[PDB]
Amino acid sequence: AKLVCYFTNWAQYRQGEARFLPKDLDPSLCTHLIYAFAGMTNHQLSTTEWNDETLYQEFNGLKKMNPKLKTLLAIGGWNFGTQKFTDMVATANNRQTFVNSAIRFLRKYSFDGLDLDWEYPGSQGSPAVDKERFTTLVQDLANAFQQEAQTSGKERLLLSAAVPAGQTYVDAGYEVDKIAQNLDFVNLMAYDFHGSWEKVTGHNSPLYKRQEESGAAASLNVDAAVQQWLQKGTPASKLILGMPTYGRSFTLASSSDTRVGAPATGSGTPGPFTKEGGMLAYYEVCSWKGATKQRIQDQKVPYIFRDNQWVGFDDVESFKTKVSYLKQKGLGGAMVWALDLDDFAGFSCNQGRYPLIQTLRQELS
Ligand SMILES: CC(=O)N[C@@H]1[C@@H](O)[C@H](O[C@@H]2O[C@H](CO)[C@@H](O)[C@H](O)[C@H]2NC(C)=O)[C@@H](CO)O[C@H]1O
Repeated sequence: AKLVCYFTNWAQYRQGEARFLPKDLDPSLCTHLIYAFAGMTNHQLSTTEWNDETLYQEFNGLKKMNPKLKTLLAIGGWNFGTQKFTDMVATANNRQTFVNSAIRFLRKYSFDGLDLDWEYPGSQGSPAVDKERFTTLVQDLANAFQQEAQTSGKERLLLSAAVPAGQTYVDAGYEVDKIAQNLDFVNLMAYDFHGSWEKVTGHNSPLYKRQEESGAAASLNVDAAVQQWLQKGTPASKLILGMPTYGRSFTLASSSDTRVGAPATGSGTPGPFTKEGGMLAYYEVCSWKGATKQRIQDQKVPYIFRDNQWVGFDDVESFKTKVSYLKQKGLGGAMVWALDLDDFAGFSCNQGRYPLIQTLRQELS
């Protein structure tokens, strides 16, 4: 099976021990390492950090310690927006500029493939035509990669994309049917289903729906998302179940009511290391003294709370489960976001190195 794990640029800036660099990457923990992120400048693939070139060298260097390992460069993300994307795909001449810069950029730093993270084709201010163009981008990259390998005699570069679990976004700009055939594999980011952007407490990545929960909110869970993509026409072998190594927090209305789906005034206060409201890294979560861990029967997932803070995350057991669901449905493997967010150096969870992801590696084989 495949174990796809994301590495992020900005992790290098975390203070204290939370600092993450390639040096902290275990070359054997995952089957595929993905670098987040790479930008675009003049329809061309280009770095985004002052020391990306040195990092690209380290990241891909791991392959000397494990030749079986595969690395891919990811372009986009949430903050990337859609402007630069929609532009690049509008005209075949700018599109071809990209396809070519891709092939050169990747071959220059030793990347085995490229991960497309357009969020999202035909959404967030993206013409409903981009849905079609995205397919064209996928097909173009696909052909170029197929051609290049034949004339260069090197291992064909890989092409994957990070797709959404959001019913809307899905039907909004993804020709599942078609793209699924030009992508080596599909990373379903089955997380962020619920968040501080809802005035009522919810869980980040829920496996199934709550017994007392329906309507459109019945789609907001892993299973639903997973069954969706499979039906739309994605062979399961090419479907990678993404899993979060972070959780989502809410500042409760009153420490009196902590019912999953309780009134929340807003996002949980920010963590000491990640420093972002409504978001907590696993290693920060398990740092809660006198917390109150709990589980959601319906949707096999925990969540702790202390006073007015309520954070829904995944722990070792919730990962064991999901890996199990994964296998059950016959999926191609698991995908994890993100490396730097697990307790990568066992400095606060008291569970060793990469607690969450190691559980994945174990169960997967
Ligand atoms: C492929 C993927 O997971 N894409 C999304 C991620 O980019 C996103 O991570 C968030 O990225 C922002 C910049 O792109 C960061 O500022 C932000 O801190 C970071 N948040 C987290 C929790 O890593 C994740 C998270 O929601 O969602 C993906 O859809």
